[PDB]
Order: sequence, then structure tokens, then C-alpha cells
Amino acid sequence: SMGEIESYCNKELGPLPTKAPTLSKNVLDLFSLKGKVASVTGSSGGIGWAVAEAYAQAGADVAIWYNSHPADEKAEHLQKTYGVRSKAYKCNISDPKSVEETISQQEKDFGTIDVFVANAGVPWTEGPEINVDNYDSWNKIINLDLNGVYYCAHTVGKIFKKNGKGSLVITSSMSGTIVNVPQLQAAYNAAKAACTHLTKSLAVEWAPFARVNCVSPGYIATVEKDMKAKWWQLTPLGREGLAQELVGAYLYLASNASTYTTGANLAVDGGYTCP
Amino acid sequence: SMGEIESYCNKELGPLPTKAPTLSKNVLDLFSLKGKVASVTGSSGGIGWAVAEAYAQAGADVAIWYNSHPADEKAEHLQKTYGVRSKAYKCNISDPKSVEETISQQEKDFGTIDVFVANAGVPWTEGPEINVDNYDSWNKIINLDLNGVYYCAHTVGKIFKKNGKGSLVITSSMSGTIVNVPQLQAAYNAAKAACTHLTKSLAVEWAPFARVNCVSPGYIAVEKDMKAKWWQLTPLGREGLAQELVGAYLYLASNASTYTTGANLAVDGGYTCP
Amino acid sequence: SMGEIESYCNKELGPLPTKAPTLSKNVLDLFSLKGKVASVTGSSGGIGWAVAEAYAQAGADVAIWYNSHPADEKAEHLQKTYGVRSKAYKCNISDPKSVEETISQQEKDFGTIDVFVANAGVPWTEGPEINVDNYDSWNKIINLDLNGVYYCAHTVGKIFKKNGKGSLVITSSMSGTIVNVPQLQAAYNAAKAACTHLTKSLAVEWAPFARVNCVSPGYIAVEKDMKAKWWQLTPLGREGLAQELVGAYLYLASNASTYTTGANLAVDGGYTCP
Amino acid sequence: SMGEIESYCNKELGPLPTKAPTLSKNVLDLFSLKGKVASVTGSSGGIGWAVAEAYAQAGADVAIWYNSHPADEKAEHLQKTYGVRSKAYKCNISDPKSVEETISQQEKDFGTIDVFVANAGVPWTEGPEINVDNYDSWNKIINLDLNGVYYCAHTVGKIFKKNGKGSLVITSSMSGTIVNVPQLQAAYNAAKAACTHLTKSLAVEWAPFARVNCVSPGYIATVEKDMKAKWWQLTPLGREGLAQELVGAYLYLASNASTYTTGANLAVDGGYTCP
Ligand SMILES: NC(=O)C1=CN([C@@H]2O[C@H](COP(=O)(O)OP(=O)(O)OC[C@H]3O[C@@H](n4cnc5c(N)ncnc54)[C@H](OP(=O)(O)O)[C@@H]3O)[C@@H](O)[C@H]2O)C=CC1
Ligand SMILES: NC(=O)C1=CN([C@@H]2O[C@H](COP(=O)(O)OP(=O)(O)OC[C@H]3O[C@@H](n4cnc5c(N)ncnc54)[C@H](OP(=O)(O)O)[C@@H]3O)[C@@H](O)[C@H]2O)C=CC1
Ligand SMILES: NC(=O)C1=CN([C@@H]2O[C@H](COP(=O)(O)OP(=O)(O)OC[C@H]3O[C@@H](n4cnc5c(N)ncnc54)[C@H](OP(=O)(O)O)[C@@H]3O)[C@@H](O)[C@H]2O)C=CC1
Ligand SMILES: NC(=O)C1=CN([C@@H]2O[C@H](COP(=O)(O)OP(=O)(O)OC[C@H]3O[C@@H](n4cnc5c(N)ncnc54)[C@H](OP(=O)(O)O)[C@@H]3O)[C@@H](O)[C@H]2O)C=CC1
Repeated sequence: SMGEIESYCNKELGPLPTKAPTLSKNVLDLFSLKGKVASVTGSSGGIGWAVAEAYAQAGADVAIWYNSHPADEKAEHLQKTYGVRSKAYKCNISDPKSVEETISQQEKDFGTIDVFVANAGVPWTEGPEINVDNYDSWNKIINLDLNGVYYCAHTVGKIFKKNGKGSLVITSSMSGTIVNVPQLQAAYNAAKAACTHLTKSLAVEWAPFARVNCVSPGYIATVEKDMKAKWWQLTPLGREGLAQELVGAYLYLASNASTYTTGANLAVDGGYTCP
Repeated sequence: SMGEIESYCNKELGPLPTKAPTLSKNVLDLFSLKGKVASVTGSSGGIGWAVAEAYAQAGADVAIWYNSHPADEKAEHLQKTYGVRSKAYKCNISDPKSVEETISQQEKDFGTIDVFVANAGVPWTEGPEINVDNYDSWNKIINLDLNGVYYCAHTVGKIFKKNGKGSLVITSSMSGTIVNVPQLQAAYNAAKAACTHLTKSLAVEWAPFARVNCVSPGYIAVEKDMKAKWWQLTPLGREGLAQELVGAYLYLASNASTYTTGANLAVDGGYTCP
Repeated sequence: SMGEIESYCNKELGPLPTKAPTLSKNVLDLFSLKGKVASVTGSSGGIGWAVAEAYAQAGADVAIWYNSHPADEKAEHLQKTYGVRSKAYKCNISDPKSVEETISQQEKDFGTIDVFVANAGVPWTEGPEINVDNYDSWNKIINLDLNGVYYCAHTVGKIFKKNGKGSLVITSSMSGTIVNVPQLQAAYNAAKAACTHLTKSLAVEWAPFARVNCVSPGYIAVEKDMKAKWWQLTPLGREGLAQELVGAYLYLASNASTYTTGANLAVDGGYTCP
Repeated sequence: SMGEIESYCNKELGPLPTKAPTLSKNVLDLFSLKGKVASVTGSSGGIGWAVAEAYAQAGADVAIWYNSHPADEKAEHLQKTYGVRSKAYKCNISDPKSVEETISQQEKDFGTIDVFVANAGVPWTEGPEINVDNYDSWNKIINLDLNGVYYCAHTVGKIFKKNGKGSLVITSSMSGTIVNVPQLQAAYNAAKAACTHLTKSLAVEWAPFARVNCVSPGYIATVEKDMKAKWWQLTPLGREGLAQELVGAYLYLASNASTYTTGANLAVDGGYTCP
């Protein structure tokens, strides 16, 4: 190692400095996903479907994931409307083994995976933890909202490493930064904070071959009146967000617009984390 | 409902504002634990034993936890030296059922639990996760360093609510705030970040009856050249000692911190600042 | 008052909930700045010129600011190459009165201001503050890197409120989140942290009519061995380029981020994670 | 430098590792300030007076600071009640020169300064900044709540460096971490965030000879009804704090209880930063 500056972070970067990529000089071209393959978990639901069609509008082939609501006709919609390749995949993400089979199948079907969005999740709906006596709801949150994200990350990182390139986007939540009120959600808040800092941890470990980032959305239209009303009162923009207001953040992170961005948390929460 | 200011955080608080506690006018007496019962998990280990003995020095009865290394001699030493009640308990904290049995037996042996430190944990020692085929290592750390902490918290919070008083201290890590280098520890970093935010979430939920805070230690005193890089990145230029943590745990456990809840206390030699 | 949900953050918002904006259904059109006027301070410099040209490429009219290095040729180049309106303005932003004169003249020359980037700044280059007898260096950085940013913000916020629309982007620094080493930069770090929190404070105050976000760049490409340590501590292993920032500034300036306010966007190669 | 591990943070630490101090083995003795000299700015007001008498109860000599409310009889109270040496000092902290004269006078009067609390400050009381047209209130906040803290820090650090030991405690605010509502306070929020991160910056620079930390209190009893009521609703403990609830944090940081703690922000806010 004499005559080499080795990294304190990850010596697999090789002799420092690493060199910068080549980038289109037109900013609008940086956001293109033409020729890239995207994989979006939870793209049966509101947020995931939104980023999936946003990625298709950017020119990416898109693998769609579902569990209990088959979304083949969504994949058909992307092919019919944007001319891109798409397909739907069924997978219980709580199961590490199904996740690995699905991602391997996608690699074969599309040839590679350039972008991965780990987005599928479930909420905690049971009020304060102290009145919830068995640990099954806690475990169900940890299993999918944290362990499931890691199974997807661990599996696709080996694809990114083999090819030397990739962008992983994790859907976290403002619940990883703050505590939601009045609906108390300790298990979900803890899983999401794990997700945000797993993002930073994987950004360091994957540095030689991929970028890892995360979006922390606020309340997204996607509920008792008096509760929503307190949400609106505590959010500086004064309203809930729309799923279409998130896709710009996911496309920014997925594309060459963010080649120096890794380990970042993009809060898209109407300012809720500020007060 | 009408004629009452209701909390937006937690309606169990009752009509606002809540009542300030009665505190001694001498700052030194605020740190006393006389008449209080403390339970410290992982107190057969370095940090947990230092905290357990410090609580005994502050006057607390101390319940000692161990798993593989029996700590009954540690319990006798607190009894012999400080004249407090102490007993050691064997428990695998990754087992929920076993956690609930131990805490309940402790309530009966001491009468109550006033201070709880969720401290037992294991590190990640396999390097970059991308080369660990099997998920047992990931799951071993989540179950003990996250699920295990929740098992103790859920269980002792019931005691705190029954008595209307209590202080939970969670041992997190600077690994919950930063990413350690060059030893890559993704699973551990993630579990400790969940611990830190679990601290804040439970502070809100438990606020009518208990405080919840956490301590995030840095490196507390295995290849030379790796430490060398730790020292180079630590503003104070050295690793910490177990005795440099006990003031933090005593502050959070005692009446010195009655307005402090949901806080993360960094004791890391400044490592999180660069 | 009765029959209206009033905000706890800012009653200027009116009865809640507020109305979502109308957005294009194609994600790519959300990033367009066609029909919008952008003002970028410090746009004779590296980062600011890259952002100014990117906004022109997105279709915006661009007002260019300079102090000591005239940038009229930069304004002609945006006009010549992208067919947008552009003019360069001379201003010492540490002078409040001079800031207000420039922004007002810009409103008249372009009709309005839709996007503002507060970007001009100077670094600290004297090493450890303990050896700097005189306070002019501390004051020089506070006045330009903090007070100057506020002078522009206070002034352009009036335009945004009059028009009911606008996006302010503040150039902060990873120095607002961490402490740079080994070059010790206390005054600069403090001013950038104030900038980052000024971003959040103004997002709340301006929420009825404008968004306020900030970008925190890392090292963007002076002794070899110091960079060497920068590279060793940066997860990506290299310094950034100015072109790797423009996507962040375009995202925050455009309709792509209509639910994003008070956010700090780190573009630092991961430096804030270790 | 061959044969020496030099710090990446501050090479004035000398060859690494630095060694740990010697510490009493009884935790209660770590909190003692016997034989130490403390200097507390803003100790005419609520918070500063509280930590001053707490420091005196710990056995420290205490220099008391005032500007418009002479507090000599407070210094007399500390001497008469605790047998400690105390004195009052008049100083406009916005003026860098008066600050340096006062601290030099205290060094001569007491012999040294072991602990410094930079606590004096003023609030912003003028609502949203956009309706405040001259910059004088902004400047008055920056001048005292940020520049004044630095003048005190810069001056006492040279005392700490000369003697190789010291503890600086800065009174920040939860306003350095969050945005206060409904009373809008941009200038104060910005000054306080500067204070919190100046703490971290000085912790790195002063590492070879002092520790630097900061306390961020919430709302402390020390105001229109409807406004306070919204504060109470947003604070998890459900009430404002008392000044006596802060002194434990200041004594922890000032004493040998925290010899491995530097660059830390201790939030004492009833949990307000969590929701
Ligand atoms: N404050 C908050 O609560 C915040 C929430 N989020 C998070 O954003 C993510 C997406 O949320 P959103 O689209 O709005 O919610 P939706 O319920 O609308 O969609 C959830 C998706 O997860 C999928 N999924 C559910 N369970 C499983 C399972 N075992 N295995 C595999 N996939 C599963 C569902 O698929 P299917 O329907 O086919 O079963 C669905 O596509 C979530 O992770 C959410 O937690 C982010 C912002 C803030
Ligand atoms: N030392 C350091 O540098 C750092 C430590 N920490 C954390 O502080 C805590 C203790 O650390 P430390 O004292 O240094 O390490 P030690 O190994 O010395 O102590 C570990 C303790 O955890 C107990 N324990 C381990 N596994 C289990 C299990 N299944 N069930 C119940 N108890 C178990 C051990 O009990 P037994 O030995 O009897 O089996 C032991 O008492 C941990 O949370 C650690 O992650 C955080 C930051 C830095
Ligand atoms: N490059 C980096 O690594 C980092 C930069 N930043 C910040 O990004 C901003 C610009 O940085 P960068 O482009 O790299 O440096 P440059 O020196 O290249 O650009 C500085 C710009 O600020 C302008 N300016 C300087 N002083 C004044 C003044 N009194 N009044 C008005 N304008 C003034 C300069 O104008 P002129 O030349 O005409 O006098 C110039 O356009 C700054 O806020 C910087 O602190 C943040 C993190 C890292
Ligand atoms: N959310 C919030 O707003 C928070 C506020 N804080 C901060 O805690 C600190 C102390 O607050 P607190 O005691 O409660 O307020 P007080 O008004 O009661 O006391 C303020 C003290 O500052 C001194 N002082 C005022 N102006 C000057 C000046 N030019 N020069 C020198 N000294 C001056 C005053 O001295 P004299 O009376 O003799 O003129 C007084 O002793 C403050 O910095 C406050 O900003 C911390 C927690 C949260």
C-alpha cells in the first residue's frame, strides 16, 4: 500500500482519489433514466405506483412488485403508454428467500438492475404500545419495515457490486426523525429510524459501486377528522402531500442528477420536521 | 373535554399544564438514588457493571442481569460495600417470555423498580454485510440490540405506569448517529438508531408516568492500526473509560433530570462532531 | 375564527387544509423553469455559475450577481446560448442597503423573481480561532455568510409574498452539520449552521407564499496532504464537481419539490455519515 | 512525526493516544466543584442565577455577571450562605472589549477560571421577520446571542489553554434544533443554531486543553394565555420547565462527571424536540 492513499472509510475504493463520472452538460439530461432498469417494491400502493410511472416517464424499464393486490395491468399500463419494458412480480418481502428469488428473476428478465426502490411497508395502527400485550405487531413492523428493506438491499447490492454501478432508494418516513402525534407509533418510528441510518451505513459500505439514499415523506394523501386536523395544524405548508409531489425526489436520487449524493435523507414533509 | 386544555401529544396527561415535581433545593441531593430500586441489564459487562456500582454509590438497590457470565459475586459486592440490597439474575434478553419472568421476579424481590437501564447488547464483527451470505448475524443483532431492548421497555413500563413514576435509560451508541469506520457494522448501526428513536417515541407515550432517555457512548476501552484510526478521528484523542459514563447515567436516572426526556446524551469524546 | 381550523405554525395560512398545487402529470415537466425568473447570488463563482447556467438550461431568466469579478460575459452567454433574458449585477452583499437596491432593480428589469439562490460567501482561512487576536475575520464571515444571506432573504421574501409564490434556495455547507478537519473553521461552521436553521425558520414563516430549502455541499473541486485526508474521510473517495450539484438546485427551485420546504439536501459524497 | 500517530482532528493533541485523567472512584465525588472557579454570564436572570447557586452548592467560587440589574447582593448571598468566594461584574457582552476586560479581571481576582457558562441573551419579540423593516433587531440578536457568546469563548479559551484544563458550557436553546411556533423567531433560532454548532467546532479546536458543551433548554418558567397553552399542548411532559430542573445538566457538564463528554448538546426541553 506504499505509494497509495487508502480510504479510512472503505479501502475497496482503491487508490484515492476515485475519479468523477462523465455527465451530460445539460441538467435536464441528468434526470433521464433511458437505458436503465428500475425495481420498485410496494408499487401496488400509492407512493410506489407513483414513482414507478415517474421512472417510466423518465425512460426506465420498471419491475413492479405486489403482494396481495396483483398489479400486472399496471405493468401493462407502463408498456402500453410509455413503450418501456415492465412486469409485475408477487413477493412477500418479510420472507428473505422470496425476495432473493424475485430479484434474481428480475435480473434475468431485464438483464440487470440499475435502480432499486425499497418502498413496501405497513403501518402500526394499534395506539400506545403499553396496551398491546403480545409482540406480534411489533415483530410484523420490524420484519417488513426493517428486515424486509435489508433483504432487498442485501440482494440487489450484489447485483450493483457485480456491475460496479447502481442507486438504491429507501422509502423511510418523517417518523424516522420525529415522533408522530397524537397517533402513537413507537414500533413504526423505530423501524423507520433504522431505515434512515441503514441508508447511511450502506452508503459507506457500497461506496465503491453504488449510491444509497432515502426519502422521508410526510403525510401523503394515500382517517378520523379530528386527527387529520391536528396533522394539518402542525405542518407548515398546512396540508397533506400528494404522491405526485414525491416523484421528483425519487427521480433525483435514482438518476445521474445526484452522482455526488449518497447517505442523504431527503425530507419531503411539508416542513413537518421543522416545528 | 370542555374547560380543559388537552395535549396534542398524549391525552393521558390530563388537563394541562401538568404539575412540576418537588425537588430538593441543593443540586447535589438531586443526584441521590436513596430509597430507589434500579435494574441494569448487561451488568455483568463493562459499562453495565460500572453503572450498577455507581447507582449503588448513589444509594440505589441494584438488580444485576447476566447471561453467560454469572455475576452473583458482583451483587454481593454491592451489598457488602454499600449496604444496599442487590441480587443477580440470569436471562437471555432475546427471549421475551424470559425477560417478563425476570422483571416480574425483580418487582417482587425489591417491591418496585424506579430506574431501568436497557444495556445488554452484542456487536457486529463480520465486516461488510455484502459478504455475509446468511442472515443469522443480522437477526442476532436485531433481536438482542433492538427487540430485546423493547422487551424490557414494554415490561418495565407497566410497573412505571402502575406506580406513576420511573426513569428508563437506554444504552444506545454513537453508532446510532454515525457510521463507524473502518470496521463496517451496518446491522449494529441500524439497531442503535432504532434504539435512539425508540427512546424518543417512548418518551412521548410514557410521559404521564415516566421519563425515557438514552446514552450514546463512543469507543470505551483487535488490530492496532484500527484503534489508531479511531484515535485520529476522536477530538479528545483517546478512547473512553467506563467511569467516564456513570455521571451521564446517574444524571438521567435521578431527580437531576426531571425535565429531561427523549434526550440522547452523547459521551463519545466528540467523535460525532467531525 | 369559529368554524375554521387554524394553524399552530402560521395563521397567515388561512383555514386548513390549504390547497394542493396543480402539477404536470409528467415528472420531467415538473423540473422545467420556463416562464420563471431566477436570481443567483455569487454566480460569478464556481457553484453559483453552474446553478445559473443549469437554470437557464431549464428555461429560466437568470439574474447574475458579482462583486469583484465582473460577470457580464456570463450573462451574455446565457442569452446567446439558451435564448433567455439575463443581466449581471454588482453588489457587496454584506451591505443591506446595497442588497435591497439590487433586488428591486432586478424586479423591475425582469418583472418578478420566482427563484432566489442565496449563494455568495467567503471561507475562513486562518486556522484555529484561538490564535486570531482580531475579530475582523469572525465578523467578516458572519456579515457575509449569515447577515448577507438574511439581507437577501428578507428582501426577496417581500416579492414572494406580493406574488404569492416563490422558492428560496440557500447554499449552506456540510460545515453547518459537521466540523471540518484538519482545517479549523469555527466561524464558518457557525455561520453555515445558522444558515441551515434560518432555512427551517423561514420555511415556517413564509409557508403561505413560498418554500425555503437549502443545499449543503461537501468538498467541491492548498496542501496535498490535507485533501488526502479529505478523500480518506469521504465515503465516495473524491471531491465533487460543480455539475454534481445542479440537480439538487433544480429540484428545489422547480415544481418538482412543491411539498419540500425547510429541507436540507446534503450533497457531500457521504462525508456527514462517518 | 515518524513514530507518532498524529490526530486527524487537531495535531496539537500530540502523539496519540492522549491519556485519560484520574477520577475519583465514587460517582458522587465526580460532580464536586470544590477548588474550582466558575464564571456564569447572565447570572442576574433566572437560568444564570440558578446555575450560579448550584455551582456554589457544589463548592465552586462563582463570578456573577450583570448588565442592567446589579447583582452584588447575589454574590454576597453565595459567600454568606456557602462560604465560597463570589463577586459581581458589570459588562455589556455585545461589546468584545468589555468582555475581555471583565474576564481578565476575574482571572486576577480568583486566580484562574476552571468553568465558564456563556448564558446571557435576549429574545426576539417582534413576530414574523417579514414585517420588521430595519435590521437593528436582527443585529441585536446576532450581536449578543452569537457574537457575544464567541467573545466570551475566545477570551476564556486562552485561559483554558494556558492552564491546560477547562470546561466551557454554552446556553443554547431548543430553538437551535427546532422552529418555535406560533411566536415566529427566525433571528433567535438562527443565533441559537450557530451556538450549538460553535460548541461542536470549539470542542474540536480546544480538545487538547478543554471540553466544550451546550445545554438546549426548552420553555422554562422564567405571556398571553392562548400562546402558552399551545406550548403545553406540544410538549410531551405537558408543562413548562423550572430553572431548578436545569442545574443538574450544567453541573454534569461543568464537573469531572463528563470528562469524556465534549461537543454534546444536552436537550432539557420536556421532550419538545421529539414530536
Ligand atoms: N408518517 C408515515 O406514516 C409515513 C409512511 N411512509 C412509508 O411509505 C411506504 C409506502 O407507503 P404507501 O404507498 O403510502 O402505503 P400503501 O398501503 O398504499 O402501499 C403499501 C405497499 O406495500 C406492499 N406490501 C404490503 N405488505 C407487504 C408484504 N408482506 N410484502 C411485500 N409487500 C408488501 C403493498 O402491496 P399489496 O397491496 O399488493 O399487498 C403496497 O403496494 C411505506 O413504507 C410507508 O411506511 C412514508 C412517509 C411517511
Ligand atoms: N464498549 C464500547 O465501546 C461500546 C458499547 N456500547 C453498548 O453498551 C452495551 C454493553 O457494552 P459493553 O459493556 O462495552 O460490552 P460487554 O461485552 O462487556 O457487556 C455485554 C453485556 O451484555 C450482556 N448480554 C450479552 N448477550 C446477552 C443476551 N442474549 N441476553 C442477555 N444479556 C446479554 C452480557 O452478558 P454476559 O457477559 O453475562 O453473557 C454483558 O453483561 C451494549 O449495549 C453496547 O452495544 C455502545 C457504544 C460503544
Ligand atoms: N467550493 C466548496 O467546496 C464549498 C462551497 N460552499 C459555499 O458555496 C458558496 C460559493 O462557493 P464557491 O463557488 O465554491 O466559491 P467561489 O469563490 O468560487 O465563489 C464565491 C462567489 O461569492 C461572491 N462574493 C464573495 N464575496 C462577496 C461579497 N461581499 N459580496 C457579494 N458577493 C460576494 C463571489 O463574487 P466575486 O468573485 O465576483 O467577488 C463569488 O461569485 C458559498 O456559499 C460557499 O461557502 C459550501 C460547501 C463547500
Ligand atoms: N425557547 C427559548 O426561547 C429559550 C431561551 N434560552 C436562553 O437561556 C439564556 C438565559 O435565559 P433567561 O435567564 O431565562 O432570561 P433572563 O431575561 O431572565 O436573563 C437574561 C440575562 O442576560 C443578561 N444580559 C442581557 N443583555 C445583556 C447584555 N448586552 N450584555 C450582557 N448581559 C446581558 C441579563 O442581565 P441583566 O438583567 O442584568 O441586564 C440577564 O441576566 C438565554 O440565552 C435564553 O436565550 C434557553 C432555553 C430556550
